[PDB]
Amino acid sequence: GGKSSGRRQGIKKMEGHYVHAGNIIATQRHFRWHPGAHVGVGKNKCLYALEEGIVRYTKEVYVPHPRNTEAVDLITRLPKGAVLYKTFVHVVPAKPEGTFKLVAML
Amino acid sequence: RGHKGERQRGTRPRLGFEGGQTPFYIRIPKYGFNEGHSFRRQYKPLSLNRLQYLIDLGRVDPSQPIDLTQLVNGRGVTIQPLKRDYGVQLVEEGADTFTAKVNIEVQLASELAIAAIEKNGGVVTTAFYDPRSLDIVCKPVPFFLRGQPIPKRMLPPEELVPYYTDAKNRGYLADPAKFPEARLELARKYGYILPDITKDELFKMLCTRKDPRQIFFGLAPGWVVNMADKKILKPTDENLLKYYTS
Amino acid sequence: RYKKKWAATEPKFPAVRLALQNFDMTYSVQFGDLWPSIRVSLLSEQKYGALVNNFAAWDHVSAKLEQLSAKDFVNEAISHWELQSWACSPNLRCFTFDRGDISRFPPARPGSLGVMEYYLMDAASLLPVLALGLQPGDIVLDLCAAPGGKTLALLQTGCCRNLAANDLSPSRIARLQKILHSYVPEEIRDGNQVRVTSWDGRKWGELEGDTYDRVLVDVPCTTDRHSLHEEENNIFKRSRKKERQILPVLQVQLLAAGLLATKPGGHVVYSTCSLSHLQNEYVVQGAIELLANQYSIQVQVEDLTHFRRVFMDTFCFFSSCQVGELVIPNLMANFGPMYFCKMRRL
RNA sequence: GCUAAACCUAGCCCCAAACCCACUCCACCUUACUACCAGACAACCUUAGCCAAACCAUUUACCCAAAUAAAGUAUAGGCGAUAGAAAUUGAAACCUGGCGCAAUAGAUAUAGUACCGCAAGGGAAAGAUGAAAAAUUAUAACCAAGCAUAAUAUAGCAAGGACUAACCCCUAUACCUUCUGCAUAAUGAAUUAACUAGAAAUAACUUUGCAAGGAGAGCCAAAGCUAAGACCCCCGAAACCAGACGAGCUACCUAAGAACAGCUAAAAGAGCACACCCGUCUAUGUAGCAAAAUAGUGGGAAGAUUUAUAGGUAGAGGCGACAAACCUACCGAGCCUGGUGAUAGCUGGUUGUCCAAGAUAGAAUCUUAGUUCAACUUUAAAUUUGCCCACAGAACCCUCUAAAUCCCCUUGUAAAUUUAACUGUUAGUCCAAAGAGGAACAGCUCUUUGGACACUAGGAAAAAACCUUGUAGAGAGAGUAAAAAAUUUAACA
RNA sequence: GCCUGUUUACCAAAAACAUCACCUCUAGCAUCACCAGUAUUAGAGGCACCGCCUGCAAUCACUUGUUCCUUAAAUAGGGACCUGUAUUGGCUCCACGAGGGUUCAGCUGUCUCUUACUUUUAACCAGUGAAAUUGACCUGCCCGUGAAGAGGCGGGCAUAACACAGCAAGACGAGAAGACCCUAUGGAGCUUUAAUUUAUUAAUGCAAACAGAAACCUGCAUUAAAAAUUUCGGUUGGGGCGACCUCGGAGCAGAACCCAACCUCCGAGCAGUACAUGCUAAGACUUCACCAGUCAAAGCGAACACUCAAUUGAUCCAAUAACUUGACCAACGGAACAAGUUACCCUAGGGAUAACAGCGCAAUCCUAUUCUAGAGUCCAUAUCAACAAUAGGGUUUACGACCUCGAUGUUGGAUCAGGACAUCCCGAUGGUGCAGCCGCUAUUAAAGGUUCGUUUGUUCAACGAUUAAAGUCCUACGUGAUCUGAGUUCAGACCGGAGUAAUCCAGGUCGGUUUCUAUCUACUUUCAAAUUCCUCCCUGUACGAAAGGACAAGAGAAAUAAGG
Ligand SMILES: C[S@@+](CC[C@H](N)C(=O)[O-])C[C@H]1O[C@@H](n2cnc3c(N)ncnc32)[C@H](O)[C@@H]1O
Ligand SMILES: [K+]
Ligand SMILES: [K+]
Ligand SMILES: [K+]
Ligand SMILES: [K+]
Ligand SMILES: [K+]
Ligand SMILES: [K+]
Ligand SMILES: [Mg+2]
Ligand SMILES: [Mg+2]
Ligand SMILES: [Mg+2]
Ligand SMILES: [Mg+2]
Ligand SMILES: [Mg+2]
Ligand SMILES: [Mg+2]
Ligand SMILES: [Mg+2]
Ligand SMILES: [Mg+2]
Ligand SMILES: [Mg+2]
Ligand SMILES: [Mg+2]
Ligand SMILES: [Mg+2]
Ligand SMILES: [Mg+2]
Ligand SMILES: [Mg+2]
Ligand SMILES: [Mg+2]
Ligand SMILES: [Mg+2]
Ligand SMILES: [Mg+2]
Ligand SMILES: [Mg+2]
Ligand SMILES: [Mg+2]
Ligand SMILES: [Mg+2]
Ligand SMILES: [Mg+2]
Ligand SMILES: [Mg+2]
Ligand SMILES: [Mg+2]
Ligand SMILES: [Mg+2]
Ligand SMILES: [Mg+2]
Ligand SMILES: [Mg+2]
Ligand SMILES: [Mg+2]
Ligand SMILES: [Mg+2]
Ligand SMILES: [Mg+2]
Ligand SMILES: [Mg+2]
Ligand SMILES: [Mg+2]
Ligand SMILES: [Mg+2]
Ligand SMILES: [Mg+2]
Ligand SMILES: [Mg+2]
Ligand SMILES: [Mg+2]
Ligand SMILES: [Mg+2]
Ligand SMILES: [Mg+2]
Ligand SMILES: [Mg+2]
Ligand SMILES: [Mg+2]
Ligand SMILES: [Mg+2]
Ligand SMILES: [Mg+2]
Ligand SMILES: [Mg+2]
Ligand SMILES: [Mg+2]
Ligand SMILES: [Mg+2]
Ligand SMILES: [Mg+2]
Ligand SMILES: [Mg+2]
Ligand SMILES: [Mg+2]
Ligand SMILES: [Mg+2]
Ligand SMILES: [Mg+2]
Ligand SMILES: [Mg+2]
Ligand SMILES: [Mg+2]
Ligand SMILES: [Mg+2]
Ligand SMILES: [Mg+2]
Repeated sequence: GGKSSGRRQGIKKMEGHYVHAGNIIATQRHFRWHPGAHVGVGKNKCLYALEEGIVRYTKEVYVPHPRNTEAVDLITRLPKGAVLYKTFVHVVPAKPEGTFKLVAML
Repeated sequence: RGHKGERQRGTRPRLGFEGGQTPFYIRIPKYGFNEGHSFRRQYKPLSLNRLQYLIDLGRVDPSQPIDLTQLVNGRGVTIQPLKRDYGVQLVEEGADTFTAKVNIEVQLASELAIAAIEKNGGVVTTAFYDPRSLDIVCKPVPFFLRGQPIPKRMLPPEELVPYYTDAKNRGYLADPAKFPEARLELARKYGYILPDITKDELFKMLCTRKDPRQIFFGLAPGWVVNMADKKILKPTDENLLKYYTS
Repeated sequence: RYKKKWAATEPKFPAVRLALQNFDMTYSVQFGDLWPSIRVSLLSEQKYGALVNNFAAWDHVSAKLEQLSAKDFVNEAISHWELQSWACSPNLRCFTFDRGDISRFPPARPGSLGVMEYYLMDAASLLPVLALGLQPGDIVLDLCAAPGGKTLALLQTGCCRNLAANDLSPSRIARLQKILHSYVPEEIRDGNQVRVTSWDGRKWGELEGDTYDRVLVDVPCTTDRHSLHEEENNIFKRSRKKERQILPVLQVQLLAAGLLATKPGGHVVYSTCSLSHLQNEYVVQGAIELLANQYSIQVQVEDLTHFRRVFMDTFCFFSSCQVGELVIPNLMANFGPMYFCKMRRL
């Protein structure tokens, strides 16, 4: 067998691209890119922007959740002083939540 | 024509064929989108903007009762009884700018359109026309050239009886005693002072309403119009009178 | 260009007929007058033994089976150890019917614990587990453990703290996981006690040397019971003729790897569901010579004559086997065919 | 200047109108066209199939008695290709015509004749003076191929540049079609003349009329509606079905006949051997004498023989000493007519001028000789970004730690996207590079990037793929690009 | 094969068919066949007369090996022996046959080796006067090149024009879209346990209708019979007894995406936990189309977008009150339901595509050097040679599918050959484990030559006798418009094998149509130098211990070749 085509998975929004709420940022088989600020992750590790703004990619310290046993057992065997890093994709909000407007003069 | 194949030889397959795979339209499941489409009732909408436009240009005279004949004669509507039309429906478009006192009879009417007419002192009544009588009403002249006696319009179907027996819809088969109560509710709901049309001079004209079995005004069913001699023939057979009056 | 106009074409035989013809020639000389008796039992449906699930309500199941006149041959055999005078793996309860009885056990019903009350399996397949002489606190390695005919029996004993169940075919492995899940409660399988993997058994001779004390090796072989009845994935079809030719070679290699995996002083039992002596004794002799010549490893084969006499009442044994013990099917006792040989490493 | 070439009528086609012919004498259902004896003889019975459904098996339009409209609506349908009403509505109507043909046209027609076939059946060709032929002193010139007038002189796709001059010099690999690519030794064409192949208006577009209305009833309408213009080929199967016609050849049978010297033998499916029949071997012949023969040599030659005559069995069949033989010179299913312009994803062809834009991602498919969609390409229209690209930015288990992409403001530039309407191409090649399969072979196979080629020219000898170079004309001007292989080797204490 | 007889009219006359004889099967009877008959008869078949034969498996036949006879020589013909298989079945015998093999003597131009003559044809004079064919030609050779075989392109050479008569190397010559493989959702025949049917026919049953029981008829059923309709999925595979078709991951594809096989590897057609695995809704992804597929804020309602790479099937239709459910439709974008065979084949095409050939390539094959280990008593190098290396050749076996599918079947022989030298013989010359003769090896040499026979279709080979030698190749595996048609190849048949059958066969056996009038190129007396063996002489000389035994020169004789 092995006639399967590619899944067309990768980066949908590069650095500096303007995105809207719900736009898919990246599709990946495994956690190559991790969700950052205002970025959600679906069942299939699909990264989608939770807010409208600009996409940024940074390197951040990876602190796994204590419940995730497999990742916790990995940082506990690291030499003292070593710190893990991973790539995170963030969305910097562009518009504010709202504005206060005059509606009447009572 | 290209090089060879079915293109140059003119043996192209039928439209929709996709070379062997299941066609796009075939693989879509069937749904009742158009089931019974030829039996659904259609009503040409008549906006108050359209009605007011006709009145201001003299195409429809408000001094006389307005029925489907006058709207067609004024080229306000184009009814197609062969296209499953059942009359006109009065819609609420342009109710704010409508200002005229008329006596118009429409097969269907919205609650707001009824309120708008009665606010200005008009009278609105809804009556049913069967497809056979509908063509006679729209084009009386072609019907009078067939030499046939005028038939009485049939009663509305069982499904439409509740609509025309309710005073809220101003049905022509409704109890006249419930009209005053229904008219006042619209005045209270939409906040307008209901005028007393009895004191008006046009009160007699507004009350002019045709019988449920009648087609035109003052033309009893069974009469034969002779347009060549400008004469009307009225049968005197007792059985014929009983047939055209019941 | 292919030629489709051959003068003579070999007639198409069913895979069942192909298996029957090959068995008829080979096994007639090997068994002599016993082959016709064996052949009918092979063609008839084998009797199914009901292996009580110890994790479930074993006592209540035993009472239920006694109503169906089922008799625990294992319990009877245990009392026969002193009567005739390593012992055998304890904590196994399998109920069968009388000799010549055709009654079939009803399908198993899950108990209040949510696990199946008992497992239906060939009674001749339980003997290698019993002959293994399992003891508590040991580490048991099983090669070709899937689908779990013998794999489930090991957990019922409760003598294995760590288990390594490896089968090359993932499809068979997937069946093993469901069987363990349905029968064995998740708490035992929760930890590293049961390790189910899908790799070549030849790797176990190098990756884990001397790790396990008890190793059970059931190499793949021409299954006489399955070949004569099943029509799917039969080894005797023309496409799989190549696999049958190289089948004895794999039997020698997989057994040798398991022998390297066991610790010296441990016990290794070689099991095979076939009547062909070229794949039962020659493979055993092949592995013994292979270790000495290549890795200089010596093993000793224990005598199963004492084990043979205990189950003579409920099983039919062939008394012309050089090293291993062969259980031949019979009309009265339809269990089999099964060949198991026990060797210890020194 | 010969052969020829021209020369307009005969007549026909489509409508309208109107409902048509059929006893001079004689003969004509028997072997028709035959004056003249005992008979019994009776007509009536669903069409099918091709074809479409990309096979095929249910199914698949065929005037059925009023145009239009309702309406391609209700319904029918492997609910699929396709089939398809009714109620109801109501139409004018003046034969004496032609933006029909003019001898390869128009009916086949000068004629259903000549001719062909046993029969059914098929089926032509052509004529041309003048008012006068009772003017032949006639109806003068020029015009296709073919010839003649008038054979030929080194050398070559027969020509071009030229030149004082035909050749000599220089340059030049016929045309069409089919393929990645044909001078190709791949297809077709001897040549001349005539004939011979793109039919349809749903949508959209363009140009008028009118306009919230349009239209000479019906229909459509949230700027539409009416009208016009403008897009959709030719030839060819093997087959299938229906109804007829054929056993004068042949296969077998029936009726009543005929033939078989001589010799040897015996009352012989005997021998030798004529007539006769048959056709073993060889040669000639191979468009022949002959669509099966000639010469010699052979088999049988009183029999299961040969043969004349009349009759019979007819295609879903006959008949057969079974050879798949024979059934009117192509019988694994005769011929003819009709369905029929059967169908063909296959082959071939597809006719005036000029200009412009214009090539290689794929998916599905009883599909890889095709088609549909996308990509690409074209026109029209709308709109605003398009391309190039500065940092920054895009993963770990993985150091072939690769070449390089994606994103991308400036900037250089002028395109790009969306809308409308459809066609067409996708059986590709070779070179460079990375990597697979084969053998670290192939003008080998299979992907990726890029170029070239199917677009011109120059140079590598000739040269589709290498190098130089493109946007088009004239010049008897000029400057340049790529562009010419190197190499000759052994004394010795 | 009993015999006479019969058959493919126009490629097969036979071993095939028929045939008396024998065997099997069916039928108890009238008024167009059988039959104006009646079990000693009629019909449907098999085998091919006659004669002979056991076990209760023998004998035989077939088969595997061995030997003998014939021939100078025997893959042939005849007989015997050994092994295995097979059995109702098998083995002999007359006669006969245009059947197929072997042979005796004889016969003969069949041949060694042709020759002469006549006749027809032929050529010329006179008369009459075709056909296939034809893009245009003002139509050369060599080498190279090219869609891979050039009269037309490149470079050289040759070259006044011109008819007639011959010739058959070329014009991939002409003649029937040739045969041969492949293709088509193109046909047809035939067979059947392909699919779909019983209308039709026949036999029963019931209803009907009757008598009083029955039959005929009609309707509806069930059995068969005999027919009818239609189809023969693709992918890959020269020596097989098949694999494969959908979905997912890893390598190629190293870094956004995408990216193929005959590829390189492993799988998937589930299970488990939930039971709000509820209801709705911005904005996006999308397996390069579509169909499908994936994520998802907020909100409502509750709690306090399940795990898993794949784990899946559209429409119609059926079921259902409804909600919902239904195909290893796995050929997995799925036709509601259809298999073989054709060499009796047909049509439309295909050099996209096979075999032969040409061409590419050099794994294989072949050859010479380099290396010096090792054989050769000693000794690498008189010879021979390992592991390898370096080049050349295009003769085999393969690989590629580029040219030819709108008339070359291939093999071999006959005829006539041109060419290469990597030389079998003749010539010249080094070395030698060369005394001389014989030999071995190497350089040089293509002027000349290189046999006749038996079985075999043979090429080749075996052995028969010879020769100074009986060379290796190429040339469209030369030459078939010069010939042959034996093997293979179309229709017949048989033996053996496969298949239910039709029918098939890399096997054996028998038979089986080989067209052409020369338009063009080329050519049609190379005006004339010959090679070889044997014998003799030198000479029984040199050489050698003898056995043996030569050079060069000269002579004679003979043979072929060339020319008379
Ligand atoms: C005959 S079954 C034995 C089943 C099991 N041992 C029992 O008795 O119940 C043999 C199994 O060995 C597995 N197998 C085959 N080859 C293997 C290999 N190379 N390494 C490990 N297992 C293998 C196959 O999947 C097969 O199911
Ligand atoms: K096709
Ligand atoms: K004959
Ligand atoms: K004969
Ligand atoms: K020639
Ligand atoms: K399919
Ligand atoms: K030819
Ligand atoms: Mg992949
Ligand atoms: Mg064409
Ligand atoms: Mg008379
Ligand atoms: Mg008379
Ligand atoms: Mg069709
Ligand atoms: Mg077909
Ligand atoms: Mg004419
Ligand atoms: Mg002329
Ligand atoms: Mg020149
Ligand atoms: Mg017929
Ligand atoms: Mg006759
Ligand atoms: Mg006589
Ligand atoms: Mg005779
Ligand atoms: Mg005869
Ligand atoms: Mg003969
Ligand atoms: Mg004759
Ligand atoms: Mg005779
Ligand atoms: Mg007759
Ligand atoms: Mg006959
Ligand atoms: Mg026959
Ligand atoms: Mg035949
Ligand atoms: Mg004929
Ligand atoms: Mg056609
Ligand atoms: Mg242009
Ligand atoms: Mg399909
Ligand atoms: Mg005979
Ligand atoms: Mg006799
Ligand atoms: Mg013949
Ligand atoms: Mg003959
Ligand atoms: Mg016979
Ligand atoms: Mg005879
Ligand atoms: Mg002789
Ligand atoms: Mg003459
Ligand atoms: Mg001619
Ligand atoms: Mg010349
Ligand atoms: Mg050449
Ligand atoms: Mg040249
Ligand atoms: Mg000549
Ligand atoms: Mg000649
Ligand atoms: Mg196809
Ligand atoms: Mg039909
Ligand atoms: Mg997409
Ligand atoms: Mg598919
Ligand atoms: Mg798919
Ligand atoms: Mg044959
Ligand atoms: Mg030499
Ligand atoms: Mg040849
Ligand atoms: Mg030849
Ligand atoms: Mg020739
Ligand atoms: Mg022959
Ligand atoms: Mg022969
Ligand atoms: Mg001479």
